[PDB]
Amino acid sequence: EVETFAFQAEIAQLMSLIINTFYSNKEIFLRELISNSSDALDKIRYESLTDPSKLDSGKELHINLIPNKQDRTLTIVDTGIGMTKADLINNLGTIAKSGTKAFMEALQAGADISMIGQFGVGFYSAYLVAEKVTVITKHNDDEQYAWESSAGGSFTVRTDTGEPMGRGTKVILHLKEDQTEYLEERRIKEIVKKHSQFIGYPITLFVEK
Ligand SMILES: CC(C)c1cc(-c2n[nH]c(=O)n2-c2ccc3c(ccn3C)c2)c(O)cc1O
Repeated sequence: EVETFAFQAEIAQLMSLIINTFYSNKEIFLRELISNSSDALDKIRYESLTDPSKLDSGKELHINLIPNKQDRTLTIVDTGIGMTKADLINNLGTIAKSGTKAFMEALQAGADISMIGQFGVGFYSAYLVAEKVTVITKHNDDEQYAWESSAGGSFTVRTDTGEPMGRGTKVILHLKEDQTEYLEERRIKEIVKKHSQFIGYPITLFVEK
């Protein structure tokens, strides 16, 4: 059972601009996703302070990076708070808590898209490098769900029949054919060192066999 949704107009416009831009500094997508993971880890850590049982679904707070040359995918996995079905639809489908309109105004005025995270929409920088993004998520209070979009104005959500996660979020970037450099461990390592060295949660790069 698959449900289809439309992006809010402003989000569709943002995705269109990102998807199509010749913006060369594409490596920033990774720090944005890592930053989101860190934020979600902050969220579960915070809740756990007053309700320890929230970590029954897993005590480890970490971020894993998983390149897959065979599938041409780069996966970012965290054990953060995850998202309920409602959270998932709202966070990805709407302006939600972000400064999306101010960002679009700033872009029109010639701002650098590296500022995207400052406007609370860093996730969409994934489309600099990905033709399709899948987001699998598990929150303590809901089932495991899979969100996906290849842009073009719509996304889908379905209950995930994949491998169960205890709790957290997995972002699967289905890379553009010209963007396979982000499957190279040496490339990933350097991007993490440049832009994510002061994230306090452990970030582990899984080197391909
Ligand atoms: C949005 C992307 C897909 C994403 C989300 C979560 C997630 N799991 N539980 C959460 O609350 N978040 C989260 C974190 C940050 C966010 C939002 C919304 C706006 N910002 C800035 C949501 C994640 O762990 C990794 C990710 O890449």
